[PDB]
Amino acid sequence: SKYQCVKLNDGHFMPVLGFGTAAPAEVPKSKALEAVKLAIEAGFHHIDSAHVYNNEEQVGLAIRSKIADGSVKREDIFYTSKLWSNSHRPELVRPALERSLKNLQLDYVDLYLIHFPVSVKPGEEVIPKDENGKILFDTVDLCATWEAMEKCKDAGLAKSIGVSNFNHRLLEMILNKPGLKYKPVCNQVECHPYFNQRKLLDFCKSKDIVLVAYSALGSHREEPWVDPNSPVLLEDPVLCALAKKHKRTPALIALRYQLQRGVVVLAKSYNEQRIRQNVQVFEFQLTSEEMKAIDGLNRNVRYLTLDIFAGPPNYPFSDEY
Amino acid sequence: SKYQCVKLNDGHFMPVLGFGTAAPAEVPKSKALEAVKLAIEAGFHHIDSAHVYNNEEQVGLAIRSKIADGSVKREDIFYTSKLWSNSHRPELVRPALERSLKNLQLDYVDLYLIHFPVSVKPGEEVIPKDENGKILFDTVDLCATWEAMEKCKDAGLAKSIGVSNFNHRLLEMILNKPGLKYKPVCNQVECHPYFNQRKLLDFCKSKDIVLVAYSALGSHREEPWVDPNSPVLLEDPVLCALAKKHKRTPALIALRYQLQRGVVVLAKSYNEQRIRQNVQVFEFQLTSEEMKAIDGLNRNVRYLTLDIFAGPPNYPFSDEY
Ligand SMILES: NC(=O)c1ccc[n+]([C@@H]2O[C@H](COP(=O)([O-])OP(=O)(O)OC[C@H]3O[C@@H](n4cnc5c(N)ncnc54)[C@H](OP(=O)(O)O)[C@@H]3O)[C@@H](O)[C@H]2O)c1
Ligand SMILES: NC(=O)c1ccc[n+]([C@@H]2O[C@H](COP(=O)([O-])OP(=O)(O)OC[C@H]3O[C@@H](n4cnc5c(N)ncnc54)[C@H](OP(=O)(O)O)[C@@H]3O)[C@@H](O)[C@H]2O)c1
Ligand SMILES: C[C@]12CC[C@H]3[C@@H](CCC4=CC(=O)CC[C@@]43C)[C@@H]1CC[C@H]2O
Ligand SMILES: C[C@]12CC[C@H]3[C@@H](CCC4=CC(=O)CC[C@@]43C)[C@@H]1CC[C@H]2O
Repeated sequence: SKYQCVKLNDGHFMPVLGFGTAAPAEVPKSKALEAVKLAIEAGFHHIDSAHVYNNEEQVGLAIRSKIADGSVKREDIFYTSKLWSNSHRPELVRPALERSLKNLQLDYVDLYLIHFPVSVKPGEEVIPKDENGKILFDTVDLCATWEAMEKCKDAGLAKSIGVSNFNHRLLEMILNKPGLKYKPVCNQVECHPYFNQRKLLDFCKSKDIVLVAYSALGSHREEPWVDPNSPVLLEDPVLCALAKKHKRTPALIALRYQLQRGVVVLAKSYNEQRIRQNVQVFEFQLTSEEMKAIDGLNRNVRYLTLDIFAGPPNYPFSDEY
Repeated sequence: SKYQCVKLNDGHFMPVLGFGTAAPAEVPKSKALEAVKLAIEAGFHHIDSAHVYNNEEQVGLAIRSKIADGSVKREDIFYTSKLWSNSHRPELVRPALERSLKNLQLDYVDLYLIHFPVSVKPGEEVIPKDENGKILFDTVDLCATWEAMEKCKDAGLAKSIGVSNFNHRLLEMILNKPGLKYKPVCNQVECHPYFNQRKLLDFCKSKDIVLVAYSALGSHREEPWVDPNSPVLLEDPVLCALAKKHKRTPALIALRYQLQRGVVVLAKSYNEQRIRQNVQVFEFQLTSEEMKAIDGLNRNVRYLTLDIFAGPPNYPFSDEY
């Protein structure tokens, strides 16, 4: 019942290694169920999902099954969900959380995040478009969205609340909000050796906000969300060399890198072998020279731009950080 | 319930912040009984002692007391004891552990360490001396001592075993020992901003050995163990400046420093105020720049030379590291 975790700025604890559940559309949802169960069996205690992934029914079932058969206790599973952009309006935040909880059949989520800062029109469609294919953007004061999130925490529906894909300006906007009750516990953003977020990371550290890295292994590289011409992280010569030296894998080196720099890292895999392999990140350590070697791979390569949401002022990736 | 721990190379888990129990000779033993109780209440889950500290009876009482009134469970207390140098002989190791356990009235210790690599003559006196006032050293093959330690772990008397005050050469001696069954899980050594052990730390990381830092706050400065004219760590301008900005203390900066470089840190305090303060190490973080600033304080200042044990082949502090 023991594993590595970090204390959040709201007193709760977050397991430093999380399991990602997002998969491509061409992948059946039944795969999420089997994958999450194998992840729990392997030793993952942190599970990351979201309403927009359209898999919470399956992920929730995996969790309930592992709890129901004695494999794990609810307090030993840290589950994260995310508020999708079609529910940024204050009065729609709690209903969105409650909808996810119903799909999951869980009483609460350990963490609820604002998934993306750009808002879209209310409704069932996650990406609402008009008759001419234009995304239907909505104007919403995120500070108001946050107050609705804070209320979800006070209601016990979400143990901790945080954000995702927020930049320096957006975080400051929340942190400088008059009457702020709860700082976000984290900022889940893309982070790997080719885009190490050094600057944003230091900022988060200075405010005791945990940076949670997604696409830590180089992302799924699926179109039209990621450009195929982008470099392949796991094929990097330095990572391959270090892997050989430590008798590990490029993926493990990339994951250990994050843990040693203070980042909570996610890792998605639907392959039984690789799922069990990623938990090996707690079996070795990198020296200072090796960590510096990895820092040197940084090359401003952002795999997930989500530019279909570019235009509105809240688009997060235009600023330096 | 939950707290920050690191996975050891034998599968067990060690809390990253430990409470030191060594106190000056001119300090009643009852002070340890009270201190440990407060440390446990403050949130310490890792307690560090040793046979040579002559306080295990009290430390044990404090622990069993907190377990008695339900303040904590045995499994949520990581207790460390150390084999003193008068019991390095193979046939004396288990008896020494059993003696510590009897004083503690505990069934097992979570960690048992070889306290210091230089051996002295068997007997009740911990620092036996001859007529001319010289220490009565003994000669013992540390590999034999280690094999005895391994048997203590297999017997269940110690969950994990490690070493303390070992240098590079001595660690390799154990790591390269024929028939090795268990690597040491840690090497507890002096470590702080004025002597950051970067080289030894990296070596340990390369072998997945956790470095545990003692005198992480500049030591007790008690003579004749420590030179009174030595620099005062907690009065360092950089640490003081960083402490001012973060609204903390120089001690907290020095402790946080260790946690972020992958070091498990000990903190001794018999003062209820400073005890509760040290636990605050989990409330903030240091940026890359602040860490670099602390790395710059390194100045080869070793407080505990234990030069009285100099001479034998195993004296550890003569080598570069
Ligand atoms: N909040 C956000 O905006 C956001 C955005 C993107 C992702 N995320 C979260 O982050 C999670 C992970 O990110 P991601 O989906 O971009 O992918 P990722 O973790 O970077 O991994 C990408 C690929 O790595 C492979 N892989 C996993 N372990 C491996 C190993 N040991 N060796 C070699 N390849 C390995 C996987 O393939 P196999 O499955 O075939 O093993 C997977 O397709 C997601 O599932 C989601 O929960 C959040
Ligand atoms: N294995 C070995 O060879 C070895 C050697 C030495 C020590 N150790 C272990 O390491 C533990 C700690 O090391 P240490 O005794 O050298 O001392 P330390 O932890 O470096 O601290 C030295 C002094 O710091 C003071 N202090 C504690 N917290 C403070 C705070 N927040 N602000 C200001 N001052 C503070 C304490 O005074 P107050 O008590 O008055 O608060 C104490 O006398 C020992 O008790 C022992 O368990 C192991
Ligand atoms: C890529 C990411 C996960 C996959 C989704 C995407 C938003 C649009 C989408 C709509 C869907 O119906 C399926 C999933 C997805 C393609 C998300 C933006 C942030 C990240 O979590
Ligand atoms: C300084 C240190 C802790 C205090 C002890 C010392 C060895 C001699 C001693 C004998 C005693 O009866 C009291 C404690 C102490 C003074 C230890 C050597 C390594 C370190 O743990």
